[PDB]
This record gives sequence, structure tokens and C-alpha cells, in this order.
Amino acid sequence: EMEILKQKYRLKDLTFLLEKQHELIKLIIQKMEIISETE
Amino acid sequence: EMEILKQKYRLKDLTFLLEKQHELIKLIIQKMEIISETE
Amino acid sequence: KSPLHFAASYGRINTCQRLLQDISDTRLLNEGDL
Repeated sequence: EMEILKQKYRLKDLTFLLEKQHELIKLIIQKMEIISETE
Repeated sequence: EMEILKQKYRLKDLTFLLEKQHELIKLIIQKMEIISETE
Repeated sequence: KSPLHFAASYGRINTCQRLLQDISDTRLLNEGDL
């Protein structure tokens, strides 16, 4: 029961790292050069 | 008890892959062209 | 049209200001996609 609990702590920051990354991914789209894809 | 332990090993590299990715995500922001978003 | 549906769906704020300098234009402002 100690083993699963540190995995939950190892998972809770893991998704927390991802949410910081996913917000950062939107910043590439927020500021990028798109002149070839006029569409 | 063997099943959870290999999942911890399968999780430990998984976050390790993400931290290498998250540092790489910052490099897009570190070197990118932003001339349309003068703001 | 489709540029505005693209740019507004992603927060590209500067092109959103650029397309909306057309005054008295509202038909493309509230048009819908598929």
C-alpha cells in the first residue's frame, strides 16, 4: 500500500508537468508565422 | 506485487521522457519567429 | 472567412485585429462552420 501511494504522487506531478506543457504548446500556436498556409 | 513494480519502472521512464520533452518544448519558444504578434 | 474561423479558434490575436478592421461587416462575424 506504500508502493501505490508514491506512484500517485509520481503521477500527480506528471500530469502537472503536462498541463504546464499543454499551455506552452498553445503558445507556439499563439505566436507563429503562417504565410504559406493562406487557405 | 510484481505487477505494480514494473509499472513503477514503466512510469519512471515515462515521466523521464516527458521532462526531456518539456525541456525541448521550451526550445521552440526559445528560438522562434514572432513578427505577426507585435502586441 | 475560414482564416477568421482558424485565427479566432486559437487566440491569434493580431491577425484577429487585422481581419476585423472592415467596418460595418457583421455577416462573416456570426457565420457558422459545418
